[PDB]
Amino acid sequence: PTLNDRYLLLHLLGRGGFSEVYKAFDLTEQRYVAVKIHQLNKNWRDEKKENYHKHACREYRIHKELDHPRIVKLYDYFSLDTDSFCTVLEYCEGNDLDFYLKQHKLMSEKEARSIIMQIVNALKYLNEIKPPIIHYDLKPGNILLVNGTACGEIKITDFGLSKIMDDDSYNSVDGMELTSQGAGTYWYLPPECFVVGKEPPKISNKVDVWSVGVIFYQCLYGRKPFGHNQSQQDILQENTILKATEVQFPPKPVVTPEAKAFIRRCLAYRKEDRIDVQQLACDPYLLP
Ligand SMILES: Nc1ncnc2c1ncn2[C@@H]1O[C@H](COP(=O)(O)OP(=O)(O)OP(O)(O)=S)[C@@H](O)[C@H]1O
Repeated sequence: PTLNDRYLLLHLLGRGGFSEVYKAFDLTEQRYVAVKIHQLNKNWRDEKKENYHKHACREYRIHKELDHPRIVKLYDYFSLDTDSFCTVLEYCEGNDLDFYLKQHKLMSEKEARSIIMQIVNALKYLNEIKPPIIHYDLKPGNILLVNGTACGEIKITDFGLSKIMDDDSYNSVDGMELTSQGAGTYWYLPPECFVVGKEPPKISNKVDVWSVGVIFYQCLYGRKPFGHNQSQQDILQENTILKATEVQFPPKPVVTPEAKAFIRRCLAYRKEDRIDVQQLACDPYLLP
């Protein structure tokens, strides 16, 4: 059942919110790929059609140019009718870290560290690239365990909320104005992102550092460090992330105090006290 004159569709892999993902065989390259067929809507008409389209096309143009083994590769885009289009991706086996933590609750430190070093290498690449990127949505749902194991390989994905640190937007003194305040998953976002006032927050790649701290903590203890049993609307109501001034560690399971010291470096409340991605990428804890 072939698409774009190459793209022979084999079977379903999964469903997104408004998409279906098929395993396909790329007849020209002669490799297996994932075709994600985006299907909207017939009754959103006009306004919500085009800003869903440009959100998708924006993500596509960021993600297309990324070439690194710890980031899922994006091969192609093409439209079908007016109300649907496809993106074509590197075919990845296994499930994601969110699913893994549902089955197995937590993991070992050696395993949790194995994942974090890999994530950090992706972040180092995103901060070496042609205008640097903040991957604003780092979370277990966007970390694929491609070998089906925690000790094995991982890759990151989903640049829908990702901010571009170009010269118009960003400088190293101030950082960049937060574009779309309220977006993203609040457990993995830092305190500065929740301040509401006259002017929007100023952010940098230090929001990804906070995410890494939270994700690592979650892998070790099987619980999130802030707002564990709280919805998104609860987090905002209670300002639980603005109160996240000191991170506590349950006595079980045992983690090294070097691991705990690493988490405190990543989860520094005040962004000026927090290490940036460059400094995270040469953190002593992560040295082989
Ligand atoms: N590169 C890939 N390789 C294999 N399977 C994939 C790949 N990308 C997506 N899938 C499958 O598609 C399912 C959901 O697609 P995702 O795009 O990850 O979800 P989503 O972000 O909610 O989708 P939206 O809402 O349309 S952006 C996953 O559970 C996978 O099984």
